[PDB]
Amino acid sequence: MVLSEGEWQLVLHVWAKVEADVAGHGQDIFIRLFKSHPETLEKFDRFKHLKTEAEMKASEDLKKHGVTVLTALGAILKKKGHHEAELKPLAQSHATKHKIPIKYLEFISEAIIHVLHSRHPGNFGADAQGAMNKALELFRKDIAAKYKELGYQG
Ligand code: HEM
Repeated sequence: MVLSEGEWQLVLHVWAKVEADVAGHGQDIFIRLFKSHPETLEKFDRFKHLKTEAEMKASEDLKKHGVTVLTALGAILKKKGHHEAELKPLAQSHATKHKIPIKYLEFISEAIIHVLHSRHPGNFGADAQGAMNKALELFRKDIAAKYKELGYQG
């Protein structure tokens, strides 16, 4: 799949808002993920003891993790589809060290979309949401392809 320039512009316009508070958006997204799909929490040795939303909000390590994750994702989005080199180390650690199934990348995609919809309604109407969905689908398809090359394709 291929996004048009106009679709990329919608994606990077709302992402520019996210980047005004990377740490805050990172927290909301991981809390949404962990609350909606608790099984995902089990993949994180560092966080799986966290029992409540309050504990998650107070965790300094989870906040730092969320910043690392959104920073990596933002670098990929700003490539506008030319992201082969960025995806390679990411695919390798998630396939063979962390062991993250493609299904869980769909779950975090839904969490990102929910949080942008809640925080940026004026910059995230239906066309912008359609464009971000397409960007994230592109990301997932290209990581699934690398997963297969690396021997996991989980
Ligand atoms: C937008 C999707 C994602 C991005 C951009 C992303 C990015 C990252 C980055 C950059 C790191 C640190 C370096 C590394 O180990 O490669 C990381 C670590 C990790 N990722 Fe993700 N990731 C994503 C989705 C997920 C999902 C959905 C899960 C699990 C449900 C996951 C589980 C992990 C784990 C277990 C670590 C190690 C954390 C630690 O103990 O320090 N990732 N991820």
